[PDB]
Amino acid sequence: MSLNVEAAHPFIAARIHGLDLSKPLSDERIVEIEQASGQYPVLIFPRQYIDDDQLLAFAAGFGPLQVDRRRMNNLTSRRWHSDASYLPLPARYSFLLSYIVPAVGGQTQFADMRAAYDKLPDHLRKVVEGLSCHYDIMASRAAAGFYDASDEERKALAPCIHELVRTHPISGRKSLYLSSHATHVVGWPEPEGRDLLRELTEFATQPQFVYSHEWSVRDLVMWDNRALMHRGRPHIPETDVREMHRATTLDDRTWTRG
Amino acid sequence: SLNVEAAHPFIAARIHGLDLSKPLSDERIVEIEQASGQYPVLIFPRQYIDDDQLLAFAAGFGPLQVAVRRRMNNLTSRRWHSDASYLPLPARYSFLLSYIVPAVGGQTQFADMRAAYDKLPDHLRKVVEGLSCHYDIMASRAAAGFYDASDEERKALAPCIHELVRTHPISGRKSLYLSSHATHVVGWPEPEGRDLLRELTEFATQPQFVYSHEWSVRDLVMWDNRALMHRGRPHIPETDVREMHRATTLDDRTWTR
Ligand SMILES: [Fe+2]
Ligand SMILES: [Fe+2]
Repeated sequence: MSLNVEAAHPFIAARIHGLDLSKPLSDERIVEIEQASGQYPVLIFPRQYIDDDQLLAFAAGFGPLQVDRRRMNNLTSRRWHSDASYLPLPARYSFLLSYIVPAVGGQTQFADMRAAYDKLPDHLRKVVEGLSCHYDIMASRAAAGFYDASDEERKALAPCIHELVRTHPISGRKSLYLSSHATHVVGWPEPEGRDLLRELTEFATQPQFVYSHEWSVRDLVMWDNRALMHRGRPHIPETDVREMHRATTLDDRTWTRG
Repeated sequence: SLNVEAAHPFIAARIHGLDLSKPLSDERIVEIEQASGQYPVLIFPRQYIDDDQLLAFAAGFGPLQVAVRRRMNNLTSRRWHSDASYLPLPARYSFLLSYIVPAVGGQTQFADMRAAYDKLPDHLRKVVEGLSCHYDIMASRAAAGFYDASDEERKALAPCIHELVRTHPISGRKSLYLSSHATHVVGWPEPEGRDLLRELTEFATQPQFVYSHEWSVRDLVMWDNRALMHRGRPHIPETDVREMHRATTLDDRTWTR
């Protein structure tokens, strides 16, 4: 590892200095970043004054790009979730580049699902092994108070199923596939499934599993949805402007770099 | 005078040396009521009293709630709530007398809604003052995955409204009326109301506001629903025996001793 890696948290997040992401990275550098993400699933590249084309070009090195509603997305993102876990093909890495940072609040917080899995009480460890869960965007929106959706969107975003205990392809780490999108456990009565997910979510978002990112202008933050949940925090006052540019890659295990 | 021993600096205290098998004097009931103004959780150790004596003790503090599902109650009790907040006339004090205590887990946890109100960030303090919330047992049961209810029960337990900021009649303390039964804010769009209650509930149940009661056999725990949320914790294994006898008084402010 020749990358200049500086831990921002002992195991969730790290800064990577000395990169100019306005230029395409070499293949060896992209691999190094992937390896660094296996240790720290949140990577912060400070002071990246890049435009959207360059942001998208950087993101596209790690997977295929994902191809009112501002109010809805703002409020639902305040709940712990993993990006696009409600899709059969969820997100791989997500990317957020800050343009304008509010003075108070507005953190993005990250919860380590590997650490949460590792620290589970023995009886919960035994219970989660081999389970699968239902993931349902319309149910999670309804829980946040949003009930309006076209029949086309409901069909296009029909609920799916994912295994609860994941194994990361880079690091081999086991982790919990928690998300606000997960409703209950496949093959279990709904109440017992909801209660298990309630208990796991409270456990996995205790402070020892959480890194709270205090944003700086032009931070590029890249996070691995395969190992995390994340959420946005309100900024105070809400009238302050907060401008973030986003890109998302999909976890297509058949995709290959060039 | 009352022998009060704090179990937590401001949430809970033990009261020693009382024999609750016999009726208490009026002066003694006033002493307990006033002490509950300081400590909303009161613990009476080693109360070997039968159900009649437990009910008579509870009846000194308000009128008893009459009844009108073990799986459902077991799972919903693990969520933070305030007893009978889904009724237009909610609970005053609840009472729990332990008979059989499991070795691992099974704590009852209590979150001080007065302390939570006191510590609110200024911007949240300003927002909550005049608010009201909808309280809806069928919605909270559905949120836990329970959808079966007769049309008769749905009518008998129809949603109601309570103020978000309470003022306690004994202590004058302000507190947040949080509960799993509360769905959203009256007169607000649902998403903004749900999000406020989410933020408040997370803030109000952080560890600095919580007392976790480790049960002892024949503990009689009396707690003031007007100032708290509470929840049960699973015991491990769930097959271990756990026996608790319960009584509930209603916050009927037309009632007098
Ligand atoms: Fe997100
Ligand atoms: Fe209760």
